[PDB]
Amino acid sequence: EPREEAGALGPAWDESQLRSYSFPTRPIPRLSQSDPRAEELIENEEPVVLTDTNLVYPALKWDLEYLQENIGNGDFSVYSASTHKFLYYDEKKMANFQNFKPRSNREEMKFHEFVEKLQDIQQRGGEERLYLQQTLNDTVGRKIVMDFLGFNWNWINKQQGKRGWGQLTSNLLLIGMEGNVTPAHYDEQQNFFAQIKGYKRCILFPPDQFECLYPYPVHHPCDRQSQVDFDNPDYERFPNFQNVVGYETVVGPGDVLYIPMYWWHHIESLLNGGITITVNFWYKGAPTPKRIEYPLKAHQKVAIMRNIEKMLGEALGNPQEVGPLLNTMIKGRYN
Amino acid sequence: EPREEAGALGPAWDESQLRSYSFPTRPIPRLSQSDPRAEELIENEEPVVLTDTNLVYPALKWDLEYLQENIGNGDFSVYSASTHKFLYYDEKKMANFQNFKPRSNREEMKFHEFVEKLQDIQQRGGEERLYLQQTLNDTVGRKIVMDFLGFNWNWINKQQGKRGWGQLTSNLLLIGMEGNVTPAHYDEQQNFFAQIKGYKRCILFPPDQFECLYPYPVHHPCDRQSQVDFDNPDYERFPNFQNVVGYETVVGPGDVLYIPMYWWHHIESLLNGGITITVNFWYKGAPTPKRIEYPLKAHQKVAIMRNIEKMLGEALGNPQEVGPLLNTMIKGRYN
Ligand SMILES: CC1(C)c2ccccc2-c2ccc(C[C@@H](CC(=O)O)C(=O)C(=O)O)cc21
Ligand SMILES: CC1(C)c2ccccc2-c2ccc(C[C@@H](CC(=O)O)C(=O)C(=O)O)cc21
Ligand SMILES: [Zn+2]
Ligand SMILES: [Zn+2]
Repeated sequence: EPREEAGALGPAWDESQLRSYSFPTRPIPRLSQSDPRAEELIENEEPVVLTDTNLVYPALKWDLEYLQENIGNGDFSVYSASTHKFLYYDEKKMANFQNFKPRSNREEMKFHEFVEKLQDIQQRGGEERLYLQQTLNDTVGRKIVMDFLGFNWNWINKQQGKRGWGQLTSNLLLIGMEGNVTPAHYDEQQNFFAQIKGYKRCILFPPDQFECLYPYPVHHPCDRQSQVDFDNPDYERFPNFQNVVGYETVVGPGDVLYIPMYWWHHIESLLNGGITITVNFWYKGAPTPKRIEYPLKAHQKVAIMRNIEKMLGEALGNPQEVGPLLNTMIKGRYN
Repeated sequence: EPREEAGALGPAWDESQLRSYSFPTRPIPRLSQSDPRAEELIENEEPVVLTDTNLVYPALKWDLEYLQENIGNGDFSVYSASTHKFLYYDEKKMANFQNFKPRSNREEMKFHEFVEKLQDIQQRGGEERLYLQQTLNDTVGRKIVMDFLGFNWNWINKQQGKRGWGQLTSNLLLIGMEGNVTPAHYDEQQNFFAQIKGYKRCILFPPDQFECLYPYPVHHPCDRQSQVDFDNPDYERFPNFQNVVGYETVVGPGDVLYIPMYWWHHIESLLNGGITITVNFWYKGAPTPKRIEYPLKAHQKVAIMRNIEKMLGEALGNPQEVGPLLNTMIKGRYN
């Protein structure tokens, strides 16, 4: 259920702001960073929402006015879409599938241009949607650097150490419009997902639900995304989607969501909730141990499947032949 | 059609001695070793029957009386079966499938015992069937060694050289009863199949008909055999068997059939034709070239499929999990 804001300011959000879907869910635990149950969840690679990390405390004052003034004159990737679904695709793989036309057009622009185009849309009541997704880098201004340095690196660096993770790969600045949806997908990195402004509903699925979520081929641009349209699921093509069960939560300013590697996540900015701001923290997973302990984890089997698809594409000399060979291998033999 | 014996002795065989099957065939060419068309077939890894190699000329005098006297007192593997089908299975893999019970019982015995048990069956008109399949080795007697040395090693060694093949892996002595059938299977070696006594009908299928012949899993004891019962094909499980087309021939004394590596072959001793004797010559294929030339050959794709199945069994730690993972990989993704 919804949490209540301090000072009797009422519920920060209500259930009417959540999109409706076909599957059940149960809540992700919301715990204190000091709660040993939280440490045991992270250690066991299960999601948890940490409510008191102060991980991005200096950034909670961030809004568009503050950011436009201080974030500098770097280039910012901005994605557009006529729909509320922003497809998570890979431009590098778009050669393999010359018949895929993305619905999200990316445009590189300056931050003040992003704010203006967002203003124009609001002014003219248009229905276009935007989502800024830019990797924080050196070009940012001095006041943003100060805020960045003020993150709780003591806490997150200890986590990185305790879990044997690799190095911090990148920090994404995410600014979206209300109602924006990032479709279900999984990442090959560990993620601390730090909510700054507004509210995002996060629906996670464990890696062992690979069978119910039907990812695109590895060589397809939408690799690691679910093929299932959550708003109109085609149960004839994706029958096991009727067996999916999610882990759900709404994160607001100050919350940090641990999204374990290989865990599917569907992320939506709440309807009529205003703009949302998030910074995430991606870390390479711990290295694979020398002695493999059976039985394998679900995510290890996903890695095996990915590697098979990759090698088959290399050996055949064409990713388009992967599908035909795999069917040849199974039809009448393993089915 | 049937060939005619020299001296007006009539047709060596007639069509009534061939079992009836559901698929069409076209004949394998029967050519002289000196015919350049024969060399081009072998070079292109296509089957050909060579009629004048004299490859096993000294062995054409062989019969059970001569062999029992001179072949020595070694052990000979003899397979039995209540049916005319002798299943080509692997005892080493029988651990993976503890629910597979072979129909062919192997018994190790001396050659005179093989002849006697064959005599008893004939005497009592029983319906049991036998097939002797023993790798020629050192234990053979002096007169058989003399015959072996008298093979045409000049010709076959030149073939081995011209084709870049590896070394001769083994020579099998095959003695079967009329009507015996070795079900369709492929071998991972090059084979010169030298017919000595009696007549065998050989039905070959190219490697690109993998889809129509449904081999067992690689880890199954009957690896490399077709799952399809040629006498009663289950078209519901094996629908593409209705598209199979074979290459057919009957080899008699003096003929040599080149069975190229990875080519399926179904081999049957002719009905009411008496006992059959064959010696085959297995060679390791030429090494895979350093620069792979695309498009791949059909047999290279078969090798890829075999390797995928093998690696999946090793990685998962159990060959029984191969099937489930492959289905998970394809369902709703590549089909
Ligand atoms: C939707 C978008 C802007 C996008 C478009 C095109 C290519 C890639 C991406 C991409 C990658 C990550 C995110 C952040 C977050 C989802 C969220 O919060 O919306 C998430 O999935 C994660 O932290 O792992 C968002 C995006
Ligand atoms: C049927 C039999 C006796 C068998 C039983 C159990 C395990 C293995 C084998 C095996 C292997 C080879 C052959 C010879 C030939 C077929 C033929 O002429 O009958 C052939 O397939 C080939 O030369 O490649 C025959 C057999
Ligand atoms: Zn993600
Ligand atoms: Zn064979």
